[PDB]
Amino acid sequence: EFTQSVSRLQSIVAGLKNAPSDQLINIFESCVRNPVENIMKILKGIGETFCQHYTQSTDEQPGSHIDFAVNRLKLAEILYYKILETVMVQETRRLHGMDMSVLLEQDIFHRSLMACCLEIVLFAYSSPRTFPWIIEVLNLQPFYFYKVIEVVIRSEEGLSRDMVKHLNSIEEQILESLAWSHDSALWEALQVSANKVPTCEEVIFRTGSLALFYRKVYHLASVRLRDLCLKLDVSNELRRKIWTCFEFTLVHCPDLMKDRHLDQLLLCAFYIMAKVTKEERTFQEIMKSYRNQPQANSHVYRSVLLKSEERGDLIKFYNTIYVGRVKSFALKYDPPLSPFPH
Amino acid sequence: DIYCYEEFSD
Repeated sequence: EFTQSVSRLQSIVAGLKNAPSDQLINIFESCVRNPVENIMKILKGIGETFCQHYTQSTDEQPGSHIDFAVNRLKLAEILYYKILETVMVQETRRLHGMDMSVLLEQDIFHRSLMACCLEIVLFAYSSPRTFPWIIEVLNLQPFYFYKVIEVVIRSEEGLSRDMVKHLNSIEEQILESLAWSHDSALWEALQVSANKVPTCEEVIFRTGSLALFYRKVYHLASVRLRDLCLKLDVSNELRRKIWTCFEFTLVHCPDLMKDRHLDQLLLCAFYIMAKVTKEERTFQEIMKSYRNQPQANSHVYRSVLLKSEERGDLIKFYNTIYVGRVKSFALKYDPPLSPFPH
Repeated sequence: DIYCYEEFSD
């Protein structure tokens, strides 16, 4: 009588409270800095904002009743304390008897976890409020939030294959756009790296947040290129060159990505690199082939950012901005290559 | 000239 989604949730949070269990509480008291009130505060704050925004009718998302909000918050909290408790019990610092004051006082983890959870309720009630409404409403930087998604699938296995598929698809929304927003912290972190973009040998074959974002970004791109290379039936010897043009743009043109899509730069590298060898496929042969992937809409290649404002079309981008920023490297191939992961 | 003289339509 419930849906297979809302049904799993209520089995997930059976006879759990929306409060820490006596085993999460004891890991908290095992800390010099017991983190219970700062965690209890965040949860109050995220909630009061959740409810202030849920219940306000913007002319873009109509506003619903308070009665359901507190229902969608109580649940996201029960899951928080359950996934907090899993996460902390499995932490190899807990397992080697070490003092977890420093893990338990990273608020961006606490805030994105509660966020990730809130998305789970709303996805699983089929909510109007499509991602990324939740991170917007809560002022969360998608660059810092995406890192909780790989923690929550492995710290809650009672999650349907349609919950996970959801969590990986919003993780992919953050690696393809969203985190390359002008206001993202990816730019602050590339700055304190003297603007040094990590390459596919230093991340697939250095550590941190920049390396792990470009590790997941090089992974998503490589996957999307394999499945275009197959559908458009070109060499494994040229694909290994379209990847080195798609690395040149990320690495020696990383502004190109600002307020844009991963796919705009990947598709543009295909056409340019099929043409400077004698193995031509065309932007339509490519539009249609690409048109088939789960992340592929028309806006990506029919509404491309050109000026920062003039927007337009993927071909106008190749002619106005791309040809001029890449032709130098691309025409060296008529010159070392980069390694395709997997 | 590595330019696309194509004209996206539909």
